[PDB]
Amino acid sequence: SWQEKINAALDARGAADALRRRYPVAQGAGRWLVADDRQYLNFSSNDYLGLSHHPQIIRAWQQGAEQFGIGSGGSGHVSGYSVVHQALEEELAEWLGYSRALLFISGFAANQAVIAAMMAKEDRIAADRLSHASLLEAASLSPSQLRRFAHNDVTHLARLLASPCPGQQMVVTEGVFSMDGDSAPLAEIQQVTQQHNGWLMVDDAHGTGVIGEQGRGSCWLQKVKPELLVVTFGKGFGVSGAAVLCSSTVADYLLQFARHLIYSTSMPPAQAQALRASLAVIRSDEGDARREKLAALITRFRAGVQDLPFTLADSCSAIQPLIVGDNSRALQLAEKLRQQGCWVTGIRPPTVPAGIARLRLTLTAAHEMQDIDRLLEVLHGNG
Ligand SMILES: Cc1ncc(COP(=O)(O)O)c(CN[C@@H](C)C(=O)CCCCCC(=O)O)c1O
Ligand SMILES: [Mg+2]
Repeated sequence: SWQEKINAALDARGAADALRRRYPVAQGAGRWLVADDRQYLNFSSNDYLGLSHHPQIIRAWQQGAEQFGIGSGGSGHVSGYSVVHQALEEELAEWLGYSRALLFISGFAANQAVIAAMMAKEDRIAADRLSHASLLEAASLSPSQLRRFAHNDVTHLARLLASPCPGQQMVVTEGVFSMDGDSAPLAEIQQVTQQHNGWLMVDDAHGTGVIGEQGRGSCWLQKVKPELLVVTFGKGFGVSGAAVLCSSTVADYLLQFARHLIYSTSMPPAQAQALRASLAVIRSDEGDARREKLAALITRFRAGVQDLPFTLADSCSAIQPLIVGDNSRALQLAEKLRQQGCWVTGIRPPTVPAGIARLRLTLTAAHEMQDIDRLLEVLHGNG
């Protein structure tokens, strides 16, 4: 019965210490975390360039409310398509070298709407095995067939694309992977994708704004233009939302068939003004300064881990993992760090694969070398 169904499931999660509870925070983004009116250095957020508290971004969010009120009033297919929404999309499309952009309320929504609109039961989705849960979930629910290729294995991907297919195939991967921080062999991936008349879909949540010239992300940097690029704004951009970069025809296609775009309220125009300002910083000289400082900090942290008995879970991005060599995967070293002012976190399956529960540390440009020195200090010891 319903409650038995509920209760059992909850019981199974308990049994693996797979149980998640939220902790309420006063501040969760950027240099500092504030919890229980207790300040910690924050190594758990996704605010990679420290824009969540940029004065200009804050101001565009406030002024926009002054100008546009809050709610958009409806769907972009009725009276909810603001000129500010339009401008943001044009600016995004201009920035990344695409003909069109389409705003979504979230990255999760964008990925699922694309995969749902475009894939049919005859089709195939070849996705990296560590692709984000919104992609895999959706490809899973899709009536299309889903095949995963081993992480970054272009050989394997080739084998899956080569397999006789009744319909079309979509390759999907990430620019900067969620949990490991590594990148995908994009030029190599796109060439086998192309060889099989595939289309490539790249999710650059974790690279967008943070690498490449003008922070244009993983695809620009690597000289690849996937037919679909998803960019999401709740990380480096410091806000919320997402967009789908694509051609004019695919764009038109997505406007007809992507329910999340048709049957969902558009974002408040003021949120969109905030995103445009964020884009401005990211493409600005301040944008470069922030990217370079983040790189400086990564270097610093990474060199520091050399004198340490841990996993330098080879990452050049703001994401620096640490697999679990023991931890009521839930916590420690995690707590030790926490008690010492370094707010860190334990990431466990199903989010992570296997005996792979971990410390997913993230650096940001809001941090300072003395913050990193401390996290180094505390991983090393001191008290
Ligand atoms: C690669 C990637 N793509 C898309 C999205 C979704 O975009 P959105 O945030 O705008 O909807 C994210 C989210 N990454 C973050 C938000 C997570 O997936 C958090 C996972 C936390 C796991 C917690 C646990 O395992 O206990 C992302 O990591
Ligand atoms: Mg994620």
